[PDB]
Amino acid sequence: TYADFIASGRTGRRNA
Amino acid sequence: QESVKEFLAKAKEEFLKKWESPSQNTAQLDHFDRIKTLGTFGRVMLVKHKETGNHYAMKILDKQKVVKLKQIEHTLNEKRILQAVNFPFLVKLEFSFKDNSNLYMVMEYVPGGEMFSHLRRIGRFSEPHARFYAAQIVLTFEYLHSLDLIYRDLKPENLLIDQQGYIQVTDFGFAKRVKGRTWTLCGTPEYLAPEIILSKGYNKAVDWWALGVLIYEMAAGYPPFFADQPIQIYEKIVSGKVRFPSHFSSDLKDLLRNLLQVDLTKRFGNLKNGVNDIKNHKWFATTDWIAIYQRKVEAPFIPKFKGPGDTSNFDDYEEEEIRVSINEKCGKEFTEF
Ligand SMILES: c1ccc2cnccc2c1
Repeated sequence: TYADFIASGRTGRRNA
Repeated sequence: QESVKEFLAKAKEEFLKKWESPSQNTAQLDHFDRIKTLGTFGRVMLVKHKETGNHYAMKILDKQKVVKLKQIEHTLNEKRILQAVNFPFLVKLEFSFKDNSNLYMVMEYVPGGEMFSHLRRIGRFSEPHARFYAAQIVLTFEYLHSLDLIYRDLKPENLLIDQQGYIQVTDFGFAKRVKGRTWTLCGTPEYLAPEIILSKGYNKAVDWWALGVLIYEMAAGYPPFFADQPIQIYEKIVSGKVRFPSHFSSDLKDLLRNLLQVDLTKRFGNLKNGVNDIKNHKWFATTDWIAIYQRKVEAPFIPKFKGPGDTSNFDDYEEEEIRVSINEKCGKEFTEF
């Protein structure tokens, strides 16, 4: 789960 | 009940007074020295008031880009709300003004950085620490919703950590006064409620959904719905399926199932008992709501910074001019700013 989150790439600041 | 009722009634009285007669044009750009870009329709710059020496975060919005991105009403919303609210966990707007090119909102500078950076640095917060932050958002939403305000952009990026380790919510760009439903597609993909994705008329239940996402992300280190691309995220959000890491307490999972209810008519915060279904949940049993409001609770951490002008907890951005045209732009559209 947490590793899959890291794998998504979307760990940086998220724009609207 | 009466303690809270009378608090909220007075809070609404004071909000409505400022709301009816907004303040306007209360500084100008050359009252400030530019220090550093803190974040990037516009950007936020650390500035220093030349007479008082106080530091502020100045949000700068390009009028022409606001028009093109269909954000006129949203920017007017943001400024009118910021100048009218008053609550311990809301960033304080000190000045606002406009010039030929830009709109300016000048807020107290919170040097501790965004919760987002701290959360990514530590990985995940313990449940007590998540609960400390969550409790502030619950009280803040109780306040905002009682004013008929919806927030619509909860996420760790918008939660600044102040000198005492408490939250200040910033960015009211999507906040709006709503007594019924509203229809605009706005927010951040991971935090969008199903009914927003599905283009329905929606209401303040979307803020309680987002709290569910926030608490999950704080306690897990990752949000409940993620994917490579937003379109894949949206399918997960509307699916009605969420899985919890095994380290979550049973109480946390139960609260989150009720906040992350895809059916807005069954979602905690939107039932007959409103916010009290959340405040009375077992996960908040140890929470002293008044002590939180009074900021009498020891925080999980005090951010490290050297002084009120320290930018260490913010990242580095390309430093661009504040261009101001010799000709007024979009004067009619922003007459009321
Ligand atoms: C964005 C980024 C940093 C900030 C710091 N203090 C207040 C408001 C802010 C908005």
